[PDB]
Amino acid sequence: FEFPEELKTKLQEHINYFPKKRQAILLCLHEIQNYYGYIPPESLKPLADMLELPLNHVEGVVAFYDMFDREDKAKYRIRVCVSIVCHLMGTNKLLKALENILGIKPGEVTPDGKFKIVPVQCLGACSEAPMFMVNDDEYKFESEVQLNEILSRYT
Amino acid sequence: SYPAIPRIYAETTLNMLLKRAKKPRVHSIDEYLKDGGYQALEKALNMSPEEIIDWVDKSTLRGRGGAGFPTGKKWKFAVQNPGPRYFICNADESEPGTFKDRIIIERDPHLLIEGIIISSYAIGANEAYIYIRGEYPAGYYILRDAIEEAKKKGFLGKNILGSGFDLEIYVARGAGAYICGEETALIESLEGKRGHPRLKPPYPVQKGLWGKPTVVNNVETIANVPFIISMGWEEYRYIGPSDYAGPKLFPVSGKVKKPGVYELPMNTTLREVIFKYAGGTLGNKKVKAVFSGALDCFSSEELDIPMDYSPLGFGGTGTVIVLTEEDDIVEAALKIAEFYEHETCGQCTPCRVGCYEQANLLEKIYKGEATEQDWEGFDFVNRNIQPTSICGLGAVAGRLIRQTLEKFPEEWEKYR
Ligand SMILES: Cc1cc2nc3c(=O)[nH]c(=O)nc-3n(C[C@H](O)[C@H](O)[C@H](O)COP(=O)(O)O)c2cc1C
Ligand code: SF4
Ligand code: FES
Ligand SMILES: [Cl-]
Ligand SMILES: [Cl-]
Ligand SMILES: [Cl-]
Ligand SMILES: [Cl-]
Ligand code: NA
Repeated sequence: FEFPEELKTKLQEHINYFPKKRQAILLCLHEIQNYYGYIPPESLKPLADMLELPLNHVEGVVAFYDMFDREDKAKYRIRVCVSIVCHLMGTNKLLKALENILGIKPGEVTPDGKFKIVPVQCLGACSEAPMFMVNDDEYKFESEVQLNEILSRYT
Repeated sequence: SYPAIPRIYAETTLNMLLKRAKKPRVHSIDEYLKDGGYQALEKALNMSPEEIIDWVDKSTLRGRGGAGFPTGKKWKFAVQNPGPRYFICNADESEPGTFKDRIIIERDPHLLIEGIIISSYAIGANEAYIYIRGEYPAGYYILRDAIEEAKKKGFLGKNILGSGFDLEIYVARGAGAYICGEETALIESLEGKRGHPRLKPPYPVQKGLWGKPTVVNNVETIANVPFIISMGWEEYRYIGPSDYAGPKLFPVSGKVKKPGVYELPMNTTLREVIFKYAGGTLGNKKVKAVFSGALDCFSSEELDIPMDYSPLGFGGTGTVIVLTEEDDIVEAALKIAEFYEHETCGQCTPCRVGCYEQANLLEKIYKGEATEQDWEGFDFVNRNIQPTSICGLGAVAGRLIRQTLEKFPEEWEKYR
């Protein structure tokens, strides 16, 4: 397996950034998920080499950290907060809208393979509950029509 | 241009930490300078490190990351150990209800940065790290840009303002583990490993990053340091009670009218936070309970306590989640149980199994599927998550839920 030049450039950048290469592991994994929509299993042996880490270490890191997905490819991840405050304020209303618009439930990927709904713990935006993200973007859920407009920005 | 972020409401009576961060926009370095910024750094660099530690000590500044440990003392303890030393800013803010640190990060990053440089000089660290949760991408990019701004202006790099002091600040991202907020797990993460808490001792201030003396401080704690240098410790001590001085950020959520962050003195009472500042309850409903994040549960009988770190004080991070009379405490307890289920790192058996079983059984209790033995089992498990635990998570995973059992016996009895 080979990283495309454009990705590999950014990975080497992260590796150069910290005083020790291994410290860049999460920046690298973040980068790989963004490029592919997930962490390809076959991506980890070349990563490890760039990191100068044993494959087993890199694999265990991927397993530990909840944001990294090794199974499902998805262009956009809709992280819906399922913690106390958002639950109080109306998480299930947001999930209902997502079901109406996308036809999928938490943990599922559209047959399109472009949206995955990812249930997450508190997003640190509780005053604006119910809260969700679309990849790096973060929003309060207000209404179905708003959610529609928001999701339409991602193609 | 940065990733979209919500507009969290903020209000202040002291106009210190939220002088700028009360407005929801990135305040870049020129606006920071125009507002008197980087004056404290200048003053600090004309002081000795030991003087800064003394001032911070005499300020009565306490950690705002949950444990309320005196900051000056932590610094003193660290510098008892030969350098090199590292300084770490903890920006993992992942506890339910807590959104106080991000508005500093995303709106007034130079306040934090100025704080980090002063704190780093104080303990003789030439290398600093911000560990920011992965779910704060905007915060990460804002901080990266701000650091480069400060570097351009000569507040970072070599020979900062001719002082002979060198500092670089690196920004690490988390990847979705609440346990990475715990200082040893954060350090494990920083070294590019799984966020497994280390057995203590040693404590980070002796052996931390690469086994070197390491000071970990919360975003909010560090954000106070410019004001201590600027005002002086005496004037800082006059803010709120001499006992627990300075501004504090209070992230207020739930069924209040005006949810947001409030900058208030810590002698403010809980009743004041909810009713005076946050505009009381939605629909003027009666307060049933206040969850201190995922740590404590205060009933409506405990509203006239101060928001300080005294024995009868609110304590914690000042996170205020307001439950009203219409809210089901068992349902709420389950959410808190669910949190701990999903965040235990699994290293310690009672934490591993306890966090799981507490949620599993509590869900059965709420669904009305629990047997008598399930109830007894839930009781036992709730009281037995802590044994053998090597971090604070195992020790507190059953705390809030237990308080709900004690303080709201009637509501639980219904489910029996
Ligand atoms: C489970 C757990 C999670 C924690 N999460 C955070 C966090 O998100 N932010 C933080 O600053 N401290 C957090 N802490 C506390 C830190 O370990 C540490 O007390 C603090 O960062 C020290 O800085 P301070 O003295 O300025 O508060 C956590 C502790 C535990 C046990
Ligand atoms: S107490 Fe729990 S969270 Fe802390 S190290 Fe042990 S298993 Fe992990
Ligand atoms: S509970 Fe959802 S953002 Fe905190
Ligand atoms: Cl190296
Ligand atoms: Cl999922
Ligand atoms: Cl000055
Ligand atoms: Cl401990
Ligand atoms: Na409910």
